[PDB]
Amino acid sequence: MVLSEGEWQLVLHVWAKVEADVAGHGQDILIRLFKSHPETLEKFDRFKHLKTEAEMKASEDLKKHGVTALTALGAILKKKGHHEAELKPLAQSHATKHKIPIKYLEFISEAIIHVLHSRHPGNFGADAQGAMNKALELFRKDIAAKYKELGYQG
Ligand code: HEM
Repeated sequence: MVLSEGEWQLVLHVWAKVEADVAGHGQDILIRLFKSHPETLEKFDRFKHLKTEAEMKASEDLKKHGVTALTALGAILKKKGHHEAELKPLAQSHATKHKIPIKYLEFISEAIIHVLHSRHPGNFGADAQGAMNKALELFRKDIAAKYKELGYQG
């Protein structure tokens, strides 16, 4: 798929807001993910033991990782589709070392879209949400093709 420049602008306009507080957005997103789809939490051996949302909130490690994850996503979105180099090391660790099914990357995409909608309603109307969704579908499609080249999905 190919996003137009107008779609990329909408995606990079709300991302610039996210970057004013990367650690807070990373927290919100991972928690949303773990509350919604608790099975995803089992993939994290470092966090697995967290029992409540108050425990998740207070985990410094969880917050640091959310910054790591968002920063990597942010560097991929700023490429505007030319992200093959960035995608390689990420598809290799998630498919071979962590073992994250595509289905889970759909669950976090939903969590990202939920959180941006809540925090940024003015910069995340229907057209901007459709453009972010398009950018994440692209990301998933490219990641899934890489998984297949690496021997993991399908
Ligand atoms: C927006 C998509 C995602 C991005 C950009 C992302 C990015 C990253 C980055 C940059 C790291 C550290 C370096 C490495 O291990 O590759 C990481 C580690 C990890 N990721 Fe992701 N990830 C994504 C989705 C997920 C999902 C959906 C799951 C699981 C349900 C997952 C599970 C993990 C685990 C288990 C680690 C290791 C955590 C620790 O260090 O122990 N990731 N991810």
